[PDB]
Amino acid sequence: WRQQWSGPGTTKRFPETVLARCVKYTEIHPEMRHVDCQSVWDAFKGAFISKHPCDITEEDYQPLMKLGTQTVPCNKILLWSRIKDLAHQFTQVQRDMFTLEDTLLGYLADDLTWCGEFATSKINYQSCPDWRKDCSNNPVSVFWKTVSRRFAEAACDVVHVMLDGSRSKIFDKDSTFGSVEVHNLQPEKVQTLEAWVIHGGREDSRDLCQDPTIKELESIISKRNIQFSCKNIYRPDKFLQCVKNPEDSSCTSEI
Ligand SMILES: *[C@H]1O[C@H](COP(=O)(O)OP(=O)(O)OC[C@H]2O[C@@H](n3cnc4c(N)ncnc43)[C@H](O)[C@@H]2O)[C@@H](O)[C@@H]1Cl
Ligand SMILES: [K+]
Repeated sequence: WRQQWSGPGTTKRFPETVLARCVKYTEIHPEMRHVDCQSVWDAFKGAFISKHPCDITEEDYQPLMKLGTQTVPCNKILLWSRIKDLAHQFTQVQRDMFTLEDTLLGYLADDLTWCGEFATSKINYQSCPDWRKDCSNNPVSVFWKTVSRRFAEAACDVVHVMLDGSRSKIFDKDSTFGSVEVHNLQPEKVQTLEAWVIHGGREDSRDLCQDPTIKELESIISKRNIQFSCKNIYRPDKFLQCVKNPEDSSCTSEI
């Protein structure tokens, strides 16, 4: 009966895009220069080619995880939930801190779609499974759960997280951040999780650190024996300007 999936198909020129991103990343990051980008592509394709794209497992991605092993300075991590573009803008100006997309494997996959099919060795450019409409264990969703659990496990000292203060659930306990990332923060390594709650422009300077879902996050973090801190980012434009030039007279010292 199944004639196609509900989601968009594999990114056009996905193979070229993965290989090119690997070459660019290993140029910019001489600490990953040991990587063989063709081997990385072959491991990536091997995770999902010739497999039914609702049957993918974390073990499928183990060859890729091995080749893309990277040590990230554990006290320099910025996590995010539903506000990736501002998190990226932040690490473009605070260049010693890392989101997952600043790691080799996150950089390879960012904003892409991919899948295969059981019958053949071909990449499916026509359609790929949507996580909700078709199946959760799809090539893209399984990749991100695999790599983000390792990223969260590795974080230490003070960990920061950006949250979207415009959403109905500023912290959604069932989001990928709330499931995979929060519950892989290890208390033996992590002292504090500090949330940066980004105002949208319709929160009227309310203190969103008192929001019910932030109180939920505080309780979950407290139960993992980690300290919780929360800061409102009232003006995300001015915040980035001040990260770039900390002496600009528009700067606050709220963060
Ligand atoms: C750990 O959690 C972060 C994302 O958490 P979230 O709360 O924003 O997730 P969600 O909205 O519940 O699910 C989003 C879904 O998107 C996939 N995904 C993650 N990162 C990317 C990038 N960079 N590009 C495209 N798709 C992405 C993933 O399957 C999520 O489940 C996040 O930093 C890691 Cl996953
Ligand atoms: K701790």
